[PDB]
Amino acid sequence: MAERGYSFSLTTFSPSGKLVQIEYALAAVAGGAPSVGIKAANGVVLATEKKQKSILYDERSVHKVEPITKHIGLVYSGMGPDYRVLVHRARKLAQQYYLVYQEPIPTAQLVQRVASVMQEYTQSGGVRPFGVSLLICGWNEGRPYLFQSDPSGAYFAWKATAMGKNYVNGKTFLEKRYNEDLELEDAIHTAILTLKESFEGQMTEDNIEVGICNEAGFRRLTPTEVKDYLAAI
Amino acid sequence: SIMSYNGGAVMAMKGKNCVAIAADRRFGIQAQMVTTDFQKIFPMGDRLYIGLAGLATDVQTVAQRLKFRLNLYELKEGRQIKPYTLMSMVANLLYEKRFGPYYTEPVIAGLDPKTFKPFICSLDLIGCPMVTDDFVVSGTCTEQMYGMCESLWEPNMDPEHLFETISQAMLNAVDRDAVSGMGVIVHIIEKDKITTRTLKARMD
Amino acid sequence: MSRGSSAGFDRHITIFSPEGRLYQVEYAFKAINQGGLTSVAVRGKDCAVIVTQKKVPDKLLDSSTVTHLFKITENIGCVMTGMTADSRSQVQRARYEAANWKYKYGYEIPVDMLCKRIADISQVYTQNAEMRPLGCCMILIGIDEEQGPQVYKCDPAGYYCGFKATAAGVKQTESTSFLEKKVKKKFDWTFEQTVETAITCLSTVLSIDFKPSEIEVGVVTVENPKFRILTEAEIDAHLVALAER
Amino acid sequence: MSRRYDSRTTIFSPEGRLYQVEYAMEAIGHAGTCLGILANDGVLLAAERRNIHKLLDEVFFSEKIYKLNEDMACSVAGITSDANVLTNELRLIAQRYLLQYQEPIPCEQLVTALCDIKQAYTQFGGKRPFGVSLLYIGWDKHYGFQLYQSDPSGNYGGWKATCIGNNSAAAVSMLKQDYKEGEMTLKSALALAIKVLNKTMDVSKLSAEKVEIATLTRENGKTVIRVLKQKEVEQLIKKHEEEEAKAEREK
Amino acid sequence: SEYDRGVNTFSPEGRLFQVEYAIEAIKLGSTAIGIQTSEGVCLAVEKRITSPLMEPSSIEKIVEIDAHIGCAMSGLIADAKTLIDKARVETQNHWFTYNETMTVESVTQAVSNLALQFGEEDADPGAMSRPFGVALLFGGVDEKGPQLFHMDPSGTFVQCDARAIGSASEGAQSSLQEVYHKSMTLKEAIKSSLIILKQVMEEKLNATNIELATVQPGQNFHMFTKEELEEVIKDI
Amino acid sequence: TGYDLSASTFSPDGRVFQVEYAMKAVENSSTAIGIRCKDGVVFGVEKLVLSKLYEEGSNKRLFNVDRHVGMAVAGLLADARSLADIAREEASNFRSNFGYNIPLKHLADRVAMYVHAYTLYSAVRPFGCSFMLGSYSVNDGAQLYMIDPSGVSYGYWGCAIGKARQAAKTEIEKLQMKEMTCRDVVKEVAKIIYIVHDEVKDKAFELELSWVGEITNGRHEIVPKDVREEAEKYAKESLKE
Amino acid sequence: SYDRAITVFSPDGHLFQVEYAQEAVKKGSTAVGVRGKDIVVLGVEKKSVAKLQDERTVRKICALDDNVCMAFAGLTADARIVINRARVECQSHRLTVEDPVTVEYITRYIASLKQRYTQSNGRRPFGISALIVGFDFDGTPRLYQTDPSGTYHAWKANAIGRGAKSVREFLEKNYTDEAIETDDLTIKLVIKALLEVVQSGGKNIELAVMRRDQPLKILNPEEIEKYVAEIEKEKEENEKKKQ
Amino acid sequence: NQYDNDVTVWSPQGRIHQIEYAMEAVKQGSATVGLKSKTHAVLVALKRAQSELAAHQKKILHVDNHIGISIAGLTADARLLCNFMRQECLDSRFVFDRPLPVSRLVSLIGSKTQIPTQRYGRRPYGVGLLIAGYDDMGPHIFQTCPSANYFDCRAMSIGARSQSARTYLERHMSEFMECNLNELVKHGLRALRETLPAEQDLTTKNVSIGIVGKDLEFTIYDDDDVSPFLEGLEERPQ
Repeated sequence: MAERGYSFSLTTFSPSGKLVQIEYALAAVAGGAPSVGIKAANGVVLATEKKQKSILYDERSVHKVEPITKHIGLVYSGMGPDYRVLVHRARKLAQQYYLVYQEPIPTAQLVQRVASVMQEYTQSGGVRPFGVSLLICGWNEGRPYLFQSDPSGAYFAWKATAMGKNYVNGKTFLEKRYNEDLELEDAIHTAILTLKESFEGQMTEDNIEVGICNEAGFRRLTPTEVKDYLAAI
Repeated sequence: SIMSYNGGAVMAMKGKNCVAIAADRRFGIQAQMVTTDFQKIFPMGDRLYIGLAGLATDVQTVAQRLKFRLNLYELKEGRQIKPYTLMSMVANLLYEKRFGPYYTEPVIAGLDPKTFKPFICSLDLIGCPMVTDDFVVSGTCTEQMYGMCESLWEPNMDPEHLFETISQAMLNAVDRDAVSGMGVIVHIIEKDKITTRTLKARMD
Repeated sequence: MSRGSSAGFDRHITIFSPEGRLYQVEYAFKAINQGGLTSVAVRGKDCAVIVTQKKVPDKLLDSSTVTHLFKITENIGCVMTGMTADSRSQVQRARYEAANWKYKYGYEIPVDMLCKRIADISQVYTQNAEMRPLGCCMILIGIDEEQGPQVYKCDPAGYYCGFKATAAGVKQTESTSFLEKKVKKKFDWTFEQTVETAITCLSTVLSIDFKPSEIEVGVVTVENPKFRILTEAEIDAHLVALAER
Repeated sequence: MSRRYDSRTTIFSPEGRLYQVEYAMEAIGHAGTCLGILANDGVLLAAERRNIHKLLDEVFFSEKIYKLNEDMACSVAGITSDANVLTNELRLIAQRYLLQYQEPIPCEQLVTALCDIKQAYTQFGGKRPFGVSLLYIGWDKHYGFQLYQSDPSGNYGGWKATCIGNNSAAAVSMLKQDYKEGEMTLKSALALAIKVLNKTMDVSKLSAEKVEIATLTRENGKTVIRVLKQKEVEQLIKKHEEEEAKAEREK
Repeated sequence: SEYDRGVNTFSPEGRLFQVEYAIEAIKLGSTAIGIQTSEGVCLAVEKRITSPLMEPSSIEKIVEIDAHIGCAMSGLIADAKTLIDKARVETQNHWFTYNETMTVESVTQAVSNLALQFGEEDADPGAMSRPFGVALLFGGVDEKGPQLFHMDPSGTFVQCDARAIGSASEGAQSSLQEVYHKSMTLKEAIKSSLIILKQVMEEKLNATNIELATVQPGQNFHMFTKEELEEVIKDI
Repeated sequence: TGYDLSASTFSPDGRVFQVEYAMKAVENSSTAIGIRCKDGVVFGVEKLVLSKLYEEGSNKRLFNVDRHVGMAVAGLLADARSLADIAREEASNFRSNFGYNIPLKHLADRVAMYVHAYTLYSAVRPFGCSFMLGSYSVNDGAQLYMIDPSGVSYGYWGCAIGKARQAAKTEIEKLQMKEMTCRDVVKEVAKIIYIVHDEVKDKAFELELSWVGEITNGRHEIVPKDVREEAEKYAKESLKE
Repeated sequence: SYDRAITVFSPDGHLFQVEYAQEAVKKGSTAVGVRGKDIVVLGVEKKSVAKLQDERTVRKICALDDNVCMAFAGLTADARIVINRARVECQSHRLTVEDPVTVEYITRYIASLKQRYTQSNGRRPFGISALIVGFDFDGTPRLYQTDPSGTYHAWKANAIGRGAKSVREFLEKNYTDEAIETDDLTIKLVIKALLEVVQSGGKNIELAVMRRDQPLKILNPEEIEKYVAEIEKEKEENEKKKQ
Repeated sequence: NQYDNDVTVWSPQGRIHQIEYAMEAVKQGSATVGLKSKTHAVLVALKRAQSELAAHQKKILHVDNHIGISIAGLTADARLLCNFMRQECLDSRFVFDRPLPVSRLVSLIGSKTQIPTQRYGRRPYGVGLLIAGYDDMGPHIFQTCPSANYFDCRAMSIGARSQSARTYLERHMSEFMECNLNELVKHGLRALRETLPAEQDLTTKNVSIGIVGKDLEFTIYDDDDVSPFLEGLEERPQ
């Protein structure tokens, strides 16, 4: 046994100037389950599909939409255990910020710290980059925020976006459906419709997970609320 | 004993929509005066000031390290720090030295950015914050300052009444302390302007 | 990129292939089947049962030491599938994590928390290149006071999940389809029905009638939350009851 | 083990070259165009906005321009998250100098410290280099207004007018032809920047939402760094279009 | 090509590849000759000046280790710098601790202990990554009389009556074998060293092409000045 | 295709070939056997004499790792010696920390986990040895464990490791060792060792014998010279028919 | 913690990384040092003039101390690292010893640093060569050259970088006591040597001069142009009068 | 091939090639013989001269008053190991005020030299040792190898052409135990001579003898002290 990891980078520059490992992590993301984020005028909705491979799976056991703080929520597309690592790190970073400043971390600050961690894994010794893309929602200063953080460590602010399978078509659908001044209920309907575009089979209140962020904070929708929204559609 | 090595006195006071912060100006070593224009009140924003009493070396060190951290904060976040956040940052800085403490007791006076609600607070040398609604004092003549402020302070003072109140409190308190004085500087922070004044004071 | 594309050292270390796959993790999943055994776990309304295949080819082997059933705490049991030494290292890690959780937080670790901890530890192997992932799969059973019986499975990829029923090993696909059929026609599962369902799943996918020395059974119940391994007498009673029907 | 999987990022090639640095420079050449122009009364950065999409939320301050301290700012080209790492390091270096001397750091010293970090990654540690080229604009009491450019190799140089990123060579030819040393004002420098960005961004027409312009000037002994508003860039582009139309009418 | 094997890999013949390659590197060095007589040790090195503009006095292929010990080097001189610094430190350490002069053999042993202290793993940061590319001739006078030792990058050190190192060490060694007898005088040793250097040197041998030094019982390490060099060379 | 070079790499079939190559190193060593009777454990090793220049007892493959625990090894002897040092350290630390003799099952688990720790990394090499641990006590009885290069530890009634382990296991199966005592097991062990030796392939060998049980007051020790000579005579007689 | 051996011996006895660092040196702009009686002159070619570049920021000649300066060829950033280390060493030497460094002392320090980088784990050699000139306390002019391998020598005149072979041939054919009798003649020798390889006839030349007891002096373009005109005038005079 | 560069790589045949190459390193060295009687342990080393004008390389080293060694293979590795053994002997004398038993020292050597055979980027020691010792158990001859295996021997020879010496020792091993010191040394000298070329003979220049005994602290005889042992040697039988 020897606990020393490799000290050389596994992500290096190709002769054409590209870091191919990050592009392959992006391919892993593009093979993931569809995720949608929509920033309404008074909140953000994050909707993902969780279609289990069997009825033997307990749907309630694992969650893909996760709280980071009382005001920040997370969802991902890509590889789930990498996502768990990043969720744990984001919660710890938010807590450290709260310990220093005694106010909840602004969404942009937490996005920056998480993206910094992802960049570290694009450059440090003996590791591969994370194989996930994160959608991060938050409410700060009476304002909703929606960010996407990629495996390279680059983050973007979005009004509405999609990740995972069929995300190009999802983006086209969003940009031909999204408008400003939208309310949170209509954004929830639009997010569920965007999931429905790429969904295969019947969508039920257990096939999808929905989280919302507004002034009251971030919370996961119970399957009963999701069933009500699906009935409305 | 250590906190009294250089002397010094700082006071902050709350007005209706304004704050006041005042400090003595003497720098001295034990009984000997060295200078009479030592800076104890540092701006940490457009409408936010911190006054430091205690060891002069720790006054300067803490002001500079706080400026370090505040500049980094305001570059990472494209906003000005709020007074409560500044108080928390100061408390964290002081508590990092829990067993090797800086010998300063900060006082913070400011207006909320985008809200302009007056905020005052004081911290002990290891960073225990105390927010009040009337006044905070720090330094070597806190008993005299407490007498003056408890007698003279009134709620909802306009900036001119606030200036007179904090001026009289500081002047009569430092007139009764051996190692403070040699002039008083007062800052009045309103939402639209900052007024800095030096008071006519005894020089003995 | 292309289906089954490879570039560089993606077949030797845990780095992404052009399609974004980790081939070493898939190879570890095959290492699980290298062991040649199969285990099934079933959740009842008041119990959870793990039944694993027990094979002792030679009489020189002390049978009492040939077990894939372990107790992690008094109330948490596990069945391991795959490489035996990897399995035992994971069992030791799980026992340590449970003891430390009790020491630090003052109450017994929930089953889902232990599964998540083990899964995090193995995700680390999926992301660091200098070590191989363990070639084993862990199934945990326990009783949570709030939610009843718990069956959780964690795999070499670092993925973990709760199950109504689950299987691991060589014939786990056939076992999963059988359990899907049994759970679709949902009826109230007593302790006896849960044990019989697990045993009949193993016997039907392995295509053999069982004997008390050929299988190993561990249970947790709401009445008795402590993890206990059935002796050959109890297993033979269950087997007789299953054979007559 | 290590030896067979090691990429050997920090070794010389048989021709005396550092391959990883050259490939990082290729990455730089891919990225969005950044331009820097120094005038007599200030200095400016003009960067092509590569995050253009109708669903993108409006940027907080600027996509590619980062304030570094009270007197300096920078623009980046290349890998974005590497640029985030580097800009945080720059802010830390400037504040460390301020803490030590109680004066703002001179621009060249800040550039030199960051370039030393870059060189260290080029020489030892087995890590890949940072894929970022930077433009720096600043003012100090020693040399006034200054423009600097730094590479992934850790080389840096001062310039009157320079460009990095996409089509930077054609932009440099434009600058060589059109820049007039010792006579540039911020108005003429802004006009030159608009014309250069018009040529460099040949595929996409100049619109105020495709470019970001920041100017650094001095007012009352303070340094003012301002990103121009969308309407100001619109007016500059309109003025450039009028200039082009009248120059065509003359010809 | 060169990173396939680690620096501490044995060949199928039982040799460390890197040590063999360093031995090969020494064949590219200039020729040095040491001769041990009963009256002292003489060392002579070809400077091998490449350009007229170079100052030959800046080439130091013979150095004083201690007042009683000198060292001639061949191969890669920059590598020899650290070994020589270690030798000087060890002699001064021995003087500090025991108030006496270190013997030539113990100094050579101390320097040879460094030859194989290279590796990639299980090392402190900055530790030697490869063997030294130098061969050393230590010439000294201790209580056992005048002694000459040869050290090579394998870490083997041997006592020698006369030895040549460098590019022409084979022909020079054959010449040494015929020329050298036990009762040789130091003047004859110096003359024979210069004769063999003249034979093997590609350039003509004058007072600036060579370094020559002697250690004698009762006289410290003495580097021959160019006037003394011309005194010796005038009749060759 | 380059999948067999590190213990930190899985082959596409799910195999770690470096551990299998270490096992092959074990399969080439000479045979050691252990037999667990009702009142003890007996170890017998066929120690090949490679040179007549060697002394008797050179390169012994039986170790005392604790007062009550003996060790029989096969494979790379230097690896086996380092593992015996590891086992001694584990036993001594257990006594220091918990205040009594380490149970054999616990010692086997600890050493097996130490062995398994060398099958995960490219920075180390799997051990090229397998071994048996034997112990006896009144409270725990007789116990015989076997550990292989992968780190798998199992309890046995009889065990063979080395070149001829299948033939040795066949010979062991013919024994009613559950009711036998150490006295007659020693003869049976010597007979099995003499049977599985190949005089043509290997010229000469010494017969190393040790035991632990109620006969030795729960102390692992070399079998005394009288019993060893009697067992050797009986084995030689059994060879002749 | 990266502990790879980067510089290793090849089967023919070569250190390929050192040879590649030397090839990196050979691609640098030409640098020439000439040591005179009362003056030391350094001159560096500028491979191209960008016409938009601030000259002060890209100078290849820098002062290590009051009495010591150096030019370099090869990689600019490696040169910056080496120069900063030498400057720290010069200050520390002024502290621990109450005198300034000799040129040979700081040359020895630079050479040993380069050698350390040829024989330590996890790092490649420096890709620069240095010309170090100065005056000792005795007032003796000194000129030294260091290379990536860690070897250093003293020279009357030397050239490093690209085209250094032709410049060294010219200096061997031209360096003489009469050719360095005055400071102007020494400077003209440096400029003539540079003109053997540079294009555009003296606009691509940076020249620095160190005199005894005086700080480093950099010639502005006016002085360089005046010297170039003097050199061309002398060429014309020799051609016409002799032919 | 792909299996013969690293000491951590098992070959598909169950061998480690780097260890065997270090064994070859030992086999390249000059021969040395060690043997013991009831009361004495003798090492006789054939020294080799690089050139005609060089001294013959030292082969016999002092470890402690009761322990000496002779080396084959890489000399610098042998110096490392000799320093380690000397430090162990001094530690034993410091802590227990008793000479370290020889077999315990050999076990320490085996433990120390096994470690680099399992760790990546390490190499085996390329030295074989003959260890002559005397302690409470009498005289001892031990042989240590690059594989970290060690052997307790009646007699042994290692180095180049050592098989002839081993054959001679096989022949006279029965005689060795009752030999007196001179006869034992002469047996060792004949065994060493069996490894020589036809032209070469044993001389006071190329023979080194180390002796340890019951009342005799370990002593080395090099040039002129060897002559009494060389006197009386019959000419080579041929």
